[PDB]
Amino acid sequence: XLAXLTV
Amino acid sequence: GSHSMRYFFTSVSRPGRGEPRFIAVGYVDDTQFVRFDSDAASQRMEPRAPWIEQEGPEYWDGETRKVKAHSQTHRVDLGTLRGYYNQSEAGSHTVQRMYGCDVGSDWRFLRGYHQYAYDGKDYIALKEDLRSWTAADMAAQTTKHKWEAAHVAEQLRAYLEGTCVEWLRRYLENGKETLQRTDAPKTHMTHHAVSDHEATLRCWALSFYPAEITLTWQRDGEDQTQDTELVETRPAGDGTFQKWAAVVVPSGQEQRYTCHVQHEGLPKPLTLRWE
Amino acid sequence: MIQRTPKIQVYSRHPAENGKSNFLNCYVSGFHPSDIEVDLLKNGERIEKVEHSDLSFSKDWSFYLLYYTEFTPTEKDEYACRVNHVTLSQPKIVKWDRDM
Repeated sequence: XLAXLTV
Repeated sequence: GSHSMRYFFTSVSRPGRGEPRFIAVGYVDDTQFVRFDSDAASQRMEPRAPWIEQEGPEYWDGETRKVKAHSQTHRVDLGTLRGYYNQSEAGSHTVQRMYGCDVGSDWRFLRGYHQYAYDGKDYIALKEDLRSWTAADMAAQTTKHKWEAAHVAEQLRAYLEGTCVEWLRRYLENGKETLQRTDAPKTHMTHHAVSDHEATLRCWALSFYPAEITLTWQRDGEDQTQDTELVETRPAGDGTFQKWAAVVVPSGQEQRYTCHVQHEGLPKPLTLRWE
Repeated sequence: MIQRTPKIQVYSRHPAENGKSNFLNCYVSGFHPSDIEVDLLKNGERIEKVEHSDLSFSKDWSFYLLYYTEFTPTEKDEYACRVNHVTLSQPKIVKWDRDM
């Protein structure tokens, strides 16, 4: 319902 | 009419007082439906709307799994951001993330969005094409290079155009009573003397849904925007919203002043008068 | 660091009527950072059984919270919301005004 990331 | 699903994530570092505080909430339009708080005992994604309660244990297990994965991601982000900005271990800092999708009247995909902030300011955002990035400063450029090399936009686009819209339509169906409703504002104006020469005129809108509304004052048909005190639209707590707008006028001039209310629940915009 | 001042509103859910149960709300919005202290007061004293919404934020990134409790308005009882935040040089009290 939420999304598979880090900056 | 039209609809949106949005997830909001806030992570706050707490240096030398353990790990960062993480809070996630999900909304359909202006109705909250889930929450997660990293300080709470349950360690579970939790229901916050009656129509999400029917979701079975696979939803609750998987949404908790995913939200914890988002929380870990932000824990890493906080350390990386402090490195990018040459910040000390000392101070508390805030990362915020928002993503989600909009659909039209016919429930087809309108647009997607995926945005980050650091310490209250735009950091990096997915553009409207879902293929490119707006980086707000030089540090967010470093993130852009990394996210481009890793094809992050392609993974987001597939979610926002697919899964996001799929779950939104499902919610709009299961919670139709709550979500596909419009409560028109109940409107009135109040008048109170502030002295023997001036009066406050306050235009009220109550019990409305969705939260989007416009309230304006006119004097002889002219907008009074710089003289209007307009409060932030606020929750009643029952699923509806409230807002007011006020002007202070000379006693005797009340009849020049009209309040104007626009809301999707109104069959026509209202004009309220003192005569 | 960006800091934004909380805009504080104190109000009842329904039009207040002495003797009729209602809900007392203190909505704080437009603030940054998220650390904030919000108490509802009854004749100057902190009300104990106060709930709040989950931390959320607006398009401009500023945070918002609703604090609330069930109450029954009377003639003599004075209600208020007390907020402290990094932007306020001391706690700010906003009194409940039912005649707005």
